[PDB]
Amino acid sequence: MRECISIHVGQAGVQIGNACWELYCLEHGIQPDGQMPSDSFNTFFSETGAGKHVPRAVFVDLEPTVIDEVRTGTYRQLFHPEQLITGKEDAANNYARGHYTIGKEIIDLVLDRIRKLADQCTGLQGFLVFHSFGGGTGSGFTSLLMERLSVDYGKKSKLEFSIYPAPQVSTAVVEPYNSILTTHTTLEHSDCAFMVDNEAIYDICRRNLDIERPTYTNLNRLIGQIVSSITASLRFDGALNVDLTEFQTNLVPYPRIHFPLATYAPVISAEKAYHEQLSVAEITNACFEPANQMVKCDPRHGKYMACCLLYRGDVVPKDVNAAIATIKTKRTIQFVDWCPTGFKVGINYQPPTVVPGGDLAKVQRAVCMLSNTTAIAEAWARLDHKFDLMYAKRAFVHWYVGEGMEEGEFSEAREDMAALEKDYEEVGVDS
Amino acid sequence: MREIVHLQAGQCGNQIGAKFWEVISDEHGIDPTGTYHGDSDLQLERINVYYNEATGGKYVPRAVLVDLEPGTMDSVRSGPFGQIFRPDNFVFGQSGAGNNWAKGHYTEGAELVDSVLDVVRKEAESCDCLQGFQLTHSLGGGTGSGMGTLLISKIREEYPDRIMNTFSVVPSPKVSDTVVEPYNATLSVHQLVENTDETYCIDNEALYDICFRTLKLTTPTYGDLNHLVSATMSGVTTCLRFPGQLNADLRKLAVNMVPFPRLHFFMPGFAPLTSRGSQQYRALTVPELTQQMFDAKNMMAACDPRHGRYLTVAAVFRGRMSMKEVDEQMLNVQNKNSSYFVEWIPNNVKTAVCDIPPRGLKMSATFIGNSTAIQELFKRISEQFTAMFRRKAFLHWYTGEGMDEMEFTEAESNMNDLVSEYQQYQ
Amino acid sequence: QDTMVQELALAKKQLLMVRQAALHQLFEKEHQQYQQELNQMGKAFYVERF
Amino acid sequence: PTYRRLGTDESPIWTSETHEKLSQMCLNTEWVEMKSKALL
Amino acid sequence: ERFVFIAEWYDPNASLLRRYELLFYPGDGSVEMHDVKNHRTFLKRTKYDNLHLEDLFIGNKVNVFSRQLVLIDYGDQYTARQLGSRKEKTLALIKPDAISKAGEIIEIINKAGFTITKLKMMMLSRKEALDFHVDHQSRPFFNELIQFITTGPIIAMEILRDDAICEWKRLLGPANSGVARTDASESIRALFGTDGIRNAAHGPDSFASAAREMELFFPSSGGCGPANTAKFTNCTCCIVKPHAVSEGLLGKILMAIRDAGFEISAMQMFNMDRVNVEEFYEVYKGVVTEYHDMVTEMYSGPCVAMEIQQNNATKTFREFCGPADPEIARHLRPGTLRAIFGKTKIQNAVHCTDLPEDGLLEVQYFFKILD
Amino acid sequence: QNVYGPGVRIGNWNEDVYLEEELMKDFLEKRDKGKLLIQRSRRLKQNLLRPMQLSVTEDGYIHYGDKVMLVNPDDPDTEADVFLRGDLSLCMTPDEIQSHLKDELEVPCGLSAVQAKTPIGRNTFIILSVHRDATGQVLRYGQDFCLGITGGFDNKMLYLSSDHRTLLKSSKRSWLQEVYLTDEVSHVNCWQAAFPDPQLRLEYEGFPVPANAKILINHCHTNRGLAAHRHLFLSTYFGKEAEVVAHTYLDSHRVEKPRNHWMLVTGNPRDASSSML
Ligand SMILES: Nc1nc2c(ncn2[C@@H]2O[C@H](COP(=O)(O)OP(=O)(O)OP(=O)(O)O)[C@@H](O)[C@H]2O)c(=O)[nH]1
Ligand SMILES: Nc1nc2c(ncn2[C@@H]2O[C@H](COP(=O)(O)OP(=O)(O)O)[C@@H](O)[C@H]2O)c(=O)[nH]1
Ligand SMILES: [Mg+2]
Repeated sequence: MRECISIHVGQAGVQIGNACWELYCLEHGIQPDGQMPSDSFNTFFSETGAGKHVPRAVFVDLEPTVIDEVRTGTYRQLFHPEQLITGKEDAANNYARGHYTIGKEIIDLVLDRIRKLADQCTGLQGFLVFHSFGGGTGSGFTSLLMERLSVDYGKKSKLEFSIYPAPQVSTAVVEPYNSILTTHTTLEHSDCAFMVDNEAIYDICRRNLDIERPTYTNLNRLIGQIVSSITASLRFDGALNVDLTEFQTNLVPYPRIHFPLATYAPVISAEKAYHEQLSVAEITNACFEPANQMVKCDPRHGKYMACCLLYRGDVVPKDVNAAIATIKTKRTIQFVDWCPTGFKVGINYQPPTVVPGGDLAKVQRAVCMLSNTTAIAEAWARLDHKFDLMYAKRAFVHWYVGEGMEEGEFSEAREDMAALEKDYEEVGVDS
Repeated sequence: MREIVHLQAGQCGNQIGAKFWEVISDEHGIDPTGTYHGDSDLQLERINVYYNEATGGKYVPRAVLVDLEPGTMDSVRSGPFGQIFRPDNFVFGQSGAGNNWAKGHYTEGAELVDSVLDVVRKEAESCDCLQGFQLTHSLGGGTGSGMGTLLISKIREEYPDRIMNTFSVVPSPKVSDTVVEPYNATLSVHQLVENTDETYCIDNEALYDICFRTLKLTTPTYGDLNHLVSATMSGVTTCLRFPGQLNADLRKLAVNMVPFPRLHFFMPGFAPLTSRGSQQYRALTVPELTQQMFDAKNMMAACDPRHGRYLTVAAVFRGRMSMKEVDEQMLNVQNKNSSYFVEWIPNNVKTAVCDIPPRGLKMSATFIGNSTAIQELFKRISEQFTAMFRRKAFLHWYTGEGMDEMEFTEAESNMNDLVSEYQQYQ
Repeated sequence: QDTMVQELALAKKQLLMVRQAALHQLFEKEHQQYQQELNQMGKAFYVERF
Repeated sequence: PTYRRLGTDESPIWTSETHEKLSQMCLNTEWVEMKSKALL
Repeated sequence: ERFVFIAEWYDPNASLLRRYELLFYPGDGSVEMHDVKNHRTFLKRTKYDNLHLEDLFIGNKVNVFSRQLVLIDYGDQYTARQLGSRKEKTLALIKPDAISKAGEIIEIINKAGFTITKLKMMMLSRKEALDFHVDHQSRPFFNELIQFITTGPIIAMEILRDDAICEWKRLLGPANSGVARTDASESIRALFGTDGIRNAAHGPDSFASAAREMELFFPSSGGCGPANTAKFTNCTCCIVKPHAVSEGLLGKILMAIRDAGFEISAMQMFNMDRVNVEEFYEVYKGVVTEYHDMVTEMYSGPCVAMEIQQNNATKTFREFCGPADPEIARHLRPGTLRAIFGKTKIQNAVHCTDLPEDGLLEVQYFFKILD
Repeated sequence: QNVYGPGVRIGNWNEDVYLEEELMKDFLEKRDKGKLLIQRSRRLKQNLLRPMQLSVTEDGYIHYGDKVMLVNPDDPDTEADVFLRGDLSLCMTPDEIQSHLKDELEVPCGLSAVQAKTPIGRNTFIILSVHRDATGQVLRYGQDFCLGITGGFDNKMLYLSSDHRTLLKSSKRSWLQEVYLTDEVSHVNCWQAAFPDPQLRLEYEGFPVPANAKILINHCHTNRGLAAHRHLFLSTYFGKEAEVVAHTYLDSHRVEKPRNHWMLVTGNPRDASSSML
């Protein structure tokens, strides 16, 4: 009965939602036609009198180039005609176009579709927003959608699945401006924000998964596996089930900090899991290694604050507790002094499912680790340094000012994140 | 959905447009008759971008063809692909421009623009959502530099929001084919820097250099020179009409490439070039595209990038490909060539991915580059213009038709200020 | 369902024990009969002690 | 062998990445468990 | 000279279908294997004695180093030209009037060289029998013919040889019994026929007809075909071994069973997996001296399973089979099946159920669960 | 840290072997006292699925004492979106909990519809008189008769029954009037057959009912016709069956809908196993 609304915004949102709803359909045995060959599906698949299931997701994009691929491909008959909302002109990698001029005309249609989908939800848990920082739509439209959603719906949970710029490579030039201007806005109107990038998944898929030539589909399938392992507690039955409210409560101590890191174990191919033993100790010491996290930052520089572990499959709480005790005994992991009890555990019975033509092996047990750390301030300081080094010479400013905002928004957006950096060091100071 | 209105003027613009409208008739599988003969279904999903639907399943281009002389219409209408262009889209006068900017901008181009503006405004309102404009002309001539830069001012005052793109034929010192050509080149630069959002400078000498060492042609005629140019316009708008992994329309390129409103001068390149005997041996791979793309002899402009500094660099990829090799090859050329990029803009490289490669090919990449070294091109014009103006040479063809000398004294001032504007950020 | 699977597995296990226990006796009885029939003609089964 | 094309006129290209990946996901070599048939 | 075949193996530890390339050099009988998806070598050029050139055809499971490989297609045009043009296929159908005469027919087939790949005894019902009689819709004797088909059990066999259609038609001869007797002497129909309606055998005449008959009797799509004639009461189980089948004494075994007087109510062909072999012989595991050798002789090739209906004409079927050891059988009971058709202790060419109480489970494992 | 399983003499193996031995002991003592779940439910399904023969009509008229089957015809239904196809047959159905627990059949047993054409032990009905001791007499329109089902048991006879609905006794899904099977003899077991055509109903009242023809079955104490619902399915141990209720369905022309039509199917003269259809 308990159900959540998925909102994917931007090209990243659409091409992640493709490989995510593929995994949802395969897990619940939902055909691409829309019919089940024959109530746990009701968390994502709403019934119809003809036995046909339609998802509780909203795809939004300001260009129809990828939505037409969705409407043309294998999953044409599954998604609703009105659950895929398109604009005529894209944001063209501009926060001003995303927030004030182009992103202002379709927000009424998007809000109407959200209200219509929420009216049929008997008990609603919250919203999960899939988007990217480096895009004009995925910054500006997501910012204004967050504003209007927070005004309309009061105390629903808001979780973010956010594609953050990689520290070395990226796909744009003005992504520091876009990142600064949307992270200034989404701080107040969000509850939790899982953060990912692309180079860390490239390194994972090269070192661990043994293909030297990856693709966005290979990235998106791992992201969809992580999202499914997050919502698996609501979907299926287990010894200890977690909820959206539960790991919103159990992961952030302060309202100004809502930035964890996501890690998944094990990642391995079909050739190697044939030989390597997959035990609870090894899958829980895989996560704590710095080479296996999906954000290019080293947790040895920082201090942990809270950790939430989600276990799926043939797992035993005795070995879970023994492995957690070994982790607590091992010294190189540091914790802040004001959190003596740092762990949350959730248990689910069903082992993960694999996709035909897939890359991951068919495993027995898996774990997803969501950990708040102070070692995101390093990456944020690098992005702030890039923002200052760009803003010193007033480059790329006329694009922003000629489409609706004034020039003081840049100053306010830098100063508030400087204050958040100060709050990061204040939290990281030992008592 | 997002319709591109092609414009061409002069003799050079007409011959490039005859070859440009040939390769996207090949890419969309359109026969010289006008119908559709293709095999896939991806060709017809975005065909209203460049072609107008008619009765009987006939697709006609959204292009206008302007010249003051009717000589070059006869070769276009009798060419290999001459029956596709609409007869109402040929606008022609009876008196030629004759390598004078005043004839194209004040006397003979004064009344001809009223007939073109009727044609353009009909095709402008025929689009559901007009993406912008595109133009191809010659600076060294009379009609292209005269009337073409007169239309650029007249279109810009009508639709200010739409993007303007220009593919210019900038002059050459050694391959010079006109005597009075620094006058026509200088006076059109003022009319470009105010009313244009993107400028792709193509020069005649660099194309002869490419076809000699890379394609190894014995007799590189204009049909070979126009075709390398014709491949560039297809490779820049390839995401506006085909599905991909990371789309980039014309507004996407101008946002990344242009930090300041007067820095809208590019220099282009096309990555996969090799001769027929060298096709079956060289394995076309993403490292091979990257290595050839950044070469100095590879470029279509008469400027050496080693004497300047890249401000921003764009790269639009076509074909089926991975992205990890693309992300680390753009990163490796940014780390090793640290002295070839400015240090006040991090991440000078923009990448885009499409799915469909050009026909006859399997992977391709089009290079658009904003470089400081474009001012080397503009200084050669400026030093020639002063040498002619100090002796008042050839001026009676200009001041004797209704033009003041102040347009000469002001056009040298703007060109001098721009070449001093690039020099500061070096 | 799983209880039925467990009971069927245990029944198969006990059936294996019973069948092996009977087959041992059958093989030993037939070996003794063959030994006596061979000794009737005058040949004997070979066993070595070295 | 002027050229009329910049290559050797191959045509394997008329497919898209997302559609082709989802097509292989829908149809490939089917693997299912083949449970051994017990005596009882 | 080498022959390439792509083969499929199901990996029980991970449940994936994996395709390899198996390369056979017949000058020395040496095998090599490579991987398709990974492009790396899987097995060196190794002289493997058990695999022969006669076991290389499409639809055959060959046991290479304890892996069962099912050959699916030809590797290249060379092996296609060398093997597919030579080896041809036809269907043999034995009518209900000559079920007791089937042993001689199979034995003459084995002299003729037609390699039997699948063998089954089945009863057609009216729907699939009318689907069988489609070309005969001109109604010469349609109701009598369809009744003659539906009265009794039939035998369906797949037989491979070069010039298979022509050679099988030459062996069968004219359809009419008297016409066949006048025209030829050694024809199957002339030797074991009564009249025109009961010709005791049948065969297709064209390639499309043979393919249609194949899709009718033995569905390669996955649907269940016509059932067998297993009665599951007062019966025992018998096994004709792979070495006996490959040598060609199956017809002699059937004739000896008929001469003894035991009735075979059902029989068919299996190509079993080693998991099924171990589940079958776990009772013999640990109680006999040679367990692994019996398991290998069981899964080395094709097995024939028979349900013997004990008519108690002379004695028990175990007593008719005699001692397990062929030398003990030859020295004590010279008239027994193992004394006639057995060469060593491991390969005795006939397996018989030892415990009388296990007959129902023995027949139900083969013809109920494995069916 | 290494684990190996049930064969290797590593770590703690003796206690696991003792678990296996005590489980064997518990299975053996449950076998000795006969509490095993595998010994219970053999005979009920056998008696429910044993084959039966059907009667042969000499003159095509429905006679008393003949063995008949209740078959609902196939008809395309517009009002239902997902619904079964083909000719349905009325069969008895115990609850699956009762089938698992109790070997003896319980009263009452539900009714359902299964796509089956051959007669089995679940659907052979005998047409009996209300005053008994009547055999070989023509069944006429607008008369009283009982539909007795043995269910494969020679000992017991069960009658179709349906009472006036209350707030506590209704059908499982539609919550309409429901039909069950009880062995008690009352007036609630009497059913009445009538012609479908309303204008010719009173003219054909009193004529012998022909075999394998479309008729309506009406309960005398209710006048609600026996109907089969196709858009609501009952999931039972035998699979997926259709709901059967007692309700009269009339369209805008006030004629009876194809839900209410039924045939008393009799057997073929050449083959007893095959029906007339
Ligand atoms: N992991 C992952 N990232 C993606 C994917 N698709 C796009 N991205 C990210 O999205 C960024 C580019 O922005 P887009 O999503 O393509 O475009 P946008 O967010 O809609 O912004 P506009 O194009 O201006 O409207 C790239 O830098 C990628 O990091 C994907 O499939 N997987
Ligand atoms: N690359 C290329 N250059 C051309 C072509 N046609 C003309 N030109 C160049 O354009 C110059 C003459 O331009 P012109 O005809 O006077 O321009 P117009 O007066 O506006 O028509 C010559 O120097 C040529 O080199 C062509 O098809 N391709
Ligand atoms: Mg976008």
